[PDB]
Amino acid sequence: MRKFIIVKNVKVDGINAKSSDITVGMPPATTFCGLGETMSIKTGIVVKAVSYGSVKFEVRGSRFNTSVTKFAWQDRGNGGKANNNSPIQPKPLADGVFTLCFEVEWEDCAEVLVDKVTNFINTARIAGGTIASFNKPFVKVAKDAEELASVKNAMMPCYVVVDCGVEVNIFEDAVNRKLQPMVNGYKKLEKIVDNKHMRDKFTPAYLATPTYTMIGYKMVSNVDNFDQALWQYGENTKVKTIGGIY
Amino acid sequence: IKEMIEDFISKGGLIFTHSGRYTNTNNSCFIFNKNDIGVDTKVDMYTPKSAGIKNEEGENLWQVLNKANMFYRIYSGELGEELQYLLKSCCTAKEDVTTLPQIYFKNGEGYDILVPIGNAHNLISGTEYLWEHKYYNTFTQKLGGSNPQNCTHACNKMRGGFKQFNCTPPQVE
Amino acid sequence: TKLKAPAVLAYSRKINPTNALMFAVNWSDRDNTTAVMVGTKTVAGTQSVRGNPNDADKGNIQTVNFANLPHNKNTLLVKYNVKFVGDVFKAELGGGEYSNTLQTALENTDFGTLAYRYVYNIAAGRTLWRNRVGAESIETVITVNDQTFTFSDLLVNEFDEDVDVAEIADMVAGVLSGEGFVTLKVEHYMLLGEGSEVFPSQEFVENSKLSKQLFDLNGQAAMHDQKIGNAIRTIDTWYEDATTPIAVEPYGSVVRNGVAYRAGNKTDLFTLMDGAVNGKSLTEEDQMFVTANLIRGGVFGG
Amino acid sequence: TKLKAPAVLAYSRKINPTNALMFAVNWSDRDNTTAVMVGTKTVAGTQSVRGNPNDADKGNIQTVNFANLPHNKNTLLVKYNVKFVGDVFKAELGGGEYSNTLQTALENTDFGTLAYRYVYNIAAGRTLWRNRVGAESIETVITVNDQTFTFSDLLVNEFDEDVDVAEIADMVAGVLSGEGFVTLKVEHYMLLGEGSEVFPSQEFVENSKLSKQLFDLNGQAAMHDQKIGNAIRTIDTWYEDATTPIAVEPYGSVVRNGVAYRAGNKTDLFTLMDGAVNGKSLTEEDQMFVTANLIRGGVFGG
DNA sequence: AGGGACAAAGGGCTTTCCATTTATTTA
DNA sequence: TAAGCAAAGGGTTGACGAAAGCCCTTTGTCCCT
Repeated sequence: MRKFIIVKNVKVDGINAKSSDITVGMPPATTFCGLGETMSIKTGIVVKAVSYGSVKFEVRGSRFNTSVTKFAWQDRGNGGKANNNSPIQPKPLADGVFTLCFEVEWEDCAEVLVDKVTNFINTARIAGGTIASFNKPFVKVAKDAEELASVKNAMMPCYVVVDCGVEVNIFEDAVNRKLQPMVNGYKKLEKIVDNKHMRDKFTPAYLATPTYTMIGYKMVSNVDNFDQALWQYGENTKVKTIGGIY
Repeated sequence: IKEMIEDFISKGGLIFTHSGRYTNTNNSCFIFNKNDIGVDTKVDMYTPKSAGIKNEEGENLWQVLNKANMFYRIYSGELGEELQYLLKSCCTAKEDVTTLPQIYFKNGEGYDILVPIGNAHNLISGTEYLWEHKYYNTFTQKLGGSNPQNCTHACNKMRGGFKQFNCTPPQVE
Repeated sequence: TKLKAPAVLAYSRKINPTNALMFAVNWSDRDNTTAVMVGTKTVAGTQSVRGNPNDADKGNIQTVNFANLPHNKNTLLVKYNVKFVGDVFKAELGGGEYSNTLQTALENTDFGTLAYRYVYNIAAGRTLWRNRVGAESIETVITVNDQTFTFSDLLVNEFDEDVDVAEIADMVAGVLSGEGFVTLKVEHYMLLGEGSEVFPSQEFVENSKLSKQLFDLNGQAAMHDQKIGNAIRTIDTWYEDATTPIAVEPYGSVVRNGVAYRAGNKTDLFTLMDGAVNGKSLTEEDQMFVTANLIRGGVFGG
Repeated sequence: TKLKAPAVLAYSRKINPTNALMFAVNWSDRDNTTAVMVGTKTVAGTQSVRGNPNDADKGNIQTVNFANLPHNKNTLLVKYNVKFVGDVFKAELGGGEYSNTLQTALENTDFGTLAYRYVYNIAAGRTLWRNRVGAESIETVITVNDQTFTFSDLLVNEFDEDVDVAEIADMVAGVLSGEGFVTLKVEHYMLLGEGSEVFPSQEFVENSKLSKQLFDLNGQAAMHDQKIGNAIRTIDTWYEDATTPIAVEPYGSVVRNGVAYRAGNKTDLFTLMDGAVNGKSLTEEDQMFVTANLIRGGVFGG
């Protein structure tokens, strides 16, 4: 018996927009699907799928150039090189109002799930962002598509994200169809021989390259299937959709 | 071509289709993946402080190797082993994980640490495909700052910067 | 011992601010609120450039983003939130070892002074830097975990002890000393004058149309969150020849001024970590600075 | 040797005038303030350029924004607030040894006559730029911190000495020489004649239908704040062949005349600073020029 | 038993190499 | 319903450089008298 928990109108601030060197703005679906593993490890509630919209979104900067804060001098080897401003490499940030849906199985009363996601919101960060204000979470129960439409009518207004798929490759598809790409998976390239520079020192580490896909921004009152809008872990080191390609 | 390739191997001598130099200039990590290279794919180029010798028209090594699969006719091997072996002596693997993002993924019953590094073809095909064929929703960036020629020779060559897509959805009125 | 530092070290930020929002209210009825709409005006001035005296008899009209209070209201309302997160001793990159022998070497420091300076810097109005300048009467309202405090006048430059701020200092020092979270919703009110000029954060941009662009939320005036976090970060009065508080930087350099105090005189961060790791007893006025760096966050090279 | 300005040396505004508003009043009664509004009329004049003598029989037409006193009232009222801020010398951006060596070489200026010329420019009503002409009598009232003064006649080109400007000059000179701010809420009354024409500040229009659009806040005629702050500082009388009190700028540049009055003859502000930081003796009437440009603003580049 | 050499390891400062489109342009 | 909808003058400048090379100093490592 599946359960849905909803984070509505969460104000994210300081979220770095650089999903890749070629996609900037929204963080990839790896971020919001790893949020589920973050509450699966930090809290313990098993999250199987995730979906997200956007009440508002804006990347910090002007119309053709969005850009980056003056960097600090937080490196060793720059002793006399501190009076100058910074070495500045691009890292644009954003701010947005989001809606989040998590697929969880609880097998317990709903008065614990709300507090157990509330105290996790206050300690986690949304891709480097800072939560300012967020509505109180509530638990939704749906057993069919008719009761899943009750979940559909309550996110009004938002702009949800559905998969769209690539025709041949990235920028060609971005041109002729005028759609939006974003990263949906990672391809292993080479294994680092030494683990003394890792943050875990036990798990083997491989270099990765971002694999992209096309999506669609849709009105939440006009989507046929929510499972077309949910996202989850895939294979290998990829994400996908329950409902497949729209 | 032979004299400046010889200058390149006498220099630092690194070619690559994947790097983390674009995320931070302090990267020094370089891998030439093999199976993803197709006929129209493009490759960037690094030597120390972006040095080189022109080909008597102000033309360095990059547009040379980049211009319409020029590299392919040496990589597939119709130009002889004499050029191809000296080309293959330059594509080495260089590993470095400092000042790079280091994230996790849920694999089969466990988690996996992996470093996201950037792609070579995507930036150059972005500068040459969102621009020429009229896509009118993009952000123009320049990396690095006032001295962008520190990263690569791709960084050195065009100073208008690369192009990303806009990820701004329309908002509720 | 005689062990070497990690070549890279990562620290999470434990002061997470939210971006400021700007509203216009009157000084009596604060309920009638409206957002300060950022407009674009175009100003015709002189060249006024250093050197270049030949072309100094020519104009230069450029578009500047401006943000003014409307002339029906004389009060600038600010609104944002601050989160303080406990367990500041967990290194992101860095599992421990070097981190652990610094963590247990920094258990007997003064968390309360840092907490009081943080909440005093946000209480006094350092988070504003130009809208405080010229206000007839400032006031601050802080709502934290269902209790509300109100401050009227504080000296920003000098840290003066008072009983109203010490409770917030202890209530965030308890989270800072151990583990947890504490979130405070902060509002500022300024009597500036009828239709005065406000100063939001300006963006880093080489914009071809706008010369000076003020930050916006769909047109509403707003500051940067890290602009706020810089002022809460601004505590450092422990460098040599100290006269004014500066931001926590590992080399003690602020880049607006273009000088460096703590760098290059056996005072900066990367010497003090090597001192504290290798068993040297630190100066009793240095250890709260080291702590500060951490809470501000930061990567650290080799 | 030499000390140079920092690559970045920015000097923030020490005057903050609000954008003035234009109202319609009578002369004997000043309480029924009714907004003079920006209306859009259309002219059908002549094609008359210095060139193109062939096009001299074909009439041009554009829509212009006009603002008049309505035909029941005979006085124009101009309402603004001006905040004279202190902390004059502290460099906002920049600020090391070219902000402090300037402090030790510029503490003995004449702030009193500086403030006298600034409050005289408000009091004599040079802040209107066109509404002085066609006016019988002007009455400028200034309110500072609950006290009100009224000015009838002051010939603006020669800064005369009186007693009702001088104490406000003492307040403003005390507030620039130290810390703080002083707010002048100023109202200008001009009996322009019955139903006459007022002149608000025109905006830049970048390829618009309106060939002449005045500044507008909420449908109503207004003048630019930087135009007011231009006309506070028309005090410069220490240039070559000293004549009119022109606006004070680093090259002494009026862009209407197209000639800079302080450029290219070793008299500009920039020049008049590198000697000061290097330690040369600055005279009594040009360090006041330097201080007037400190309280103007600008960038002081490399 | 301890200063002096033998040499690695950090560290400040010193060049450097650039040349393409400068985008246009908003739903 | 018809005929005709202007001209000049300018549009800022300042910080935003990693890696090889070149010396300078310091402290692991080893030495006898």
